[PDB]
Amino acid sequence: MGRILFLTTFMSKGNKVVRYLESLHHEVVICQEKVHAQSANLQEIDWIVSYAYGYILDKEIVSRFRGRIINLHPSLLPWNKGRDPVFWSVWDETPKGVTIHLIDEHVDTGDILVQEEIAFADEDTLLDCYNKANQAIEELFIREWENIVHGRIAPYRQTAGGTLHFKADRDFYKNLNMTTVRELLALKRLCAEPKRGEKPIDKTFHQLFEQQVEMTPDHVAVVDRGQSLTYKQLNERANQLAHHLRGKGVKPDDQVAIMLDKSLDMIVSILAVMKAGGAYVPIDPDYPGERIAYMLADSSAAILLTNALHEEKANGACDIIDVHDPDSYSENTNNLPHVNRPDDLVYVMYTSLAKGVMIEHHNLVNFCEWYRPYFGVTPADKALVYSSFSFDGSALDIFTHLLAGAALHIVPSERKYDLDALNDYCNQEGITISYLPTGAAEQFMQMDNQSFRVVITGGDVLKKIERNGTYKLYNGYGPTECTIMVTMFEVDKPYANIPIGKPIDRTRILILDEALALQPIGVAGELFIVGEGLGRGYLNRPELTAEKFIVHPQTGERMYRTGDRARFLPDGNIEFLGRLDNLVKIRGYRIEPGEIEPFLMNHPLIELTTVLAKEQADGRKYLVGYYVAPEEIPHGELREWLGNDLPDYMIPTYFVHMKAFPLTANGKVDRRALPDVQADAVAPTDELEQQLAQVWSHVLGIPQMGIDDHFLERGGDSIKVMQLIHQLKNIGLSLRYDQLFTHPTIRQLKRLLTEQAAA
Repeated sequence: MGRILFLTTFMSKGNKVVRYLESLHHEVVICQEKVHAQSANLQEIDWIVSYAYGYILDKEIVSRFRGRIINLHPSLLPWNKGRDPVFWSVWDETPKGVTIHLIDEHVDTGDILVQEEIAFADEDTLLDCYNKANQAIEELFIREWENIVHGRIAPYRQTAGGTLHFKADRDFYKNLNMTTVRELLALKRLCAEPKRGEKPIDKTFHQLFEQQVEMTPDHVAVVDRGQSLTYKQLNERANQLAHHLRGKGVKPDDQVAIMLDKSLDMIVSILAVMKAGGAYVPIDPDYPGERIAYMLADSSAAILLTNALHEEKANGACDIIDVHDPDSYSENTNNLPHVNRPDDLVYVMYTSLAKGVMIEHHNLVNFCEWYRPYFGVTPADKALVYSSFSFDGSALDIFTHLLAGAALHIVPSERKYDLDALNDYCNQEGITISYLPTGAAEQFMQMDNQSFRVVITGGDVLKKIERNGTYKLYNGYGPTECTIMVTMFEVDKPYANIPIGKPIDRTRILILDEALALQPIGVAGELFIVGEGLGRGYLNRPELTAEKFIVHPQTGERMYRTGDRARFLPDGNIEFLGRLDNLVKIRGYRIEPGEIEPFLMNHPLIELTTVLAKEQADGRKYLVGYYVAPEEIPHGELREWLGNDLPDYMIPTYFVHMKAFPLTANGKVDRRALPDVQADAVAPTDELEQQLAQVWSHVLGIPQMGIDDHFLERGGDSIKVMQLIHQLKNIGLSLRYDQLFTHPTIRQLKRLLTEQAAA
């Protein structure tokens, strides 16, 4: 009848389309590369049919063949023009369908021959969508082809609007497409960009404070022992001092060092530094003289607010303002003229090699403003200033409760470590809410308390949730870099791994793979913080800042690299599991012991596990799983147990039973005191996985296939997982595409295949 050029780079040469056309006695030339006018394929060609063709036709060709170039595009064509139409159809939540259409000079903007709505299920995977759509448009082709050849169809222009995507746009999401529609959209709801309508934070802290002074001026602000300052009193005093400070040349972004013990003077000083226009640098006087000299040196601070007591610890490093000298205090009690922007520094705190972290006003403001309503903080509340001067926990303590008009209580040294006496003080003063570091918290749970409405903990891994009090318990999480905590969770029931929860106002958290691409929900990956909490970075360490605070390759958003491992739960709450990915690997494999410990722990008989890597004295390391238990558990059983969730190379080669773990006084178990193991010290075991080793080797092109070896750390991909299953189905037993992403190693796949057809 007539000669047909079939243009495709993705679809096979055995398509239903091609075969139907041949069934009609058409000679079908198949071309998967870009052609020019001179090309031999273009000789004697009546109709050109393009299906998932990766190239653009030269305008010459499109004009000479005008009216006769048909394209099959799996989407409501106005929608999802360009690359990956089905994927973007699911992600952007556009209308669904398939369109057969004329080709014009632009990308899928030609007039529509025949169009048909399609529907996807919540439980279908993205691959399912892809295939169903291809199927539907092929069937559509077959139905309407005759009415296309006889030109008896009216092509109508496309509806205005629609969307266009390019080749690179799907990069960020390259891992998602074995994911389900439901799961994908959930990942969208969690991780996608913030909704329109928002505006930058326009306030500085001392603004919100002074406002809160005017609203509640007579109410107590901060209490130390018996003595108190009302919000008006505190504000006035801090204003006097601040007038003196700004009078000494303190400007926006200027560092001002404060070295004092927990007191009213400390609050006075912090607020004074703020009001005078600077950022404050907290120095604990109980630090070694060395770290003190260093904090003073690294800091550009020219002024030091301090006691006559701790004066000399400075060694004359800077100008000293004594908080006990009346001359340090101006007569003026009025608010100073505002010189500040929310992007000015509010404080610099050091972490420990010790880095000075620069936090801005809008960071703090975001945190306070999320804190007050979330915990329902009213002036009825009373809070503890517990955490050290130089930790961000102090920032939470002071600032979150000042702006809600609450009452700060200073903790004295004696009460601080005696949690029994501090409990007593809390019950006598009726302290409603506070933040205790993990382990301090756990201890307070022992003390019978009826003073707290809410306690908040984080900074170390919470494990004990049992408590004598009637109060709600919260586990939060967040680096000093992103201004205190970027997540919070309400602990309702016990957990083996207590989740860290959901993000706060104006902060998103992204679970990423090593390549900085999104992970599907439930799949572990590094935790990246995006949003309002991200600070300015480390002081005088611009390269280190450049390493930690990154500009996303695909996205271009400023994000923080925590170095923490974490994953999303189905209910959205974030779960913490380890750090970097280091300490040591094993046998050529990147391994985290932390990743293994929980899978070990849910074994009904063991209550505590830690796993370590030890040296064979050959220079490299092997894996030892340490477990506390009633009695020794047989190695085979543990190997199988871990084997159900983990890849074999993660399964430790050793498993020590102990009746009890040795403990350091501070922290839980000591590693140095822990026993050590030793050994002088793989191909497919059975012939089933040895026969699928062949199909792996043939899909991806590897010489040798191991039992532990992954499918995806070799560069397996959507196409190759498919090629795997498609090829295996007709030379062997079929598999499901989910099974391969859940059980991606060789022997895991084997465990399936063996327990699959046999049951």
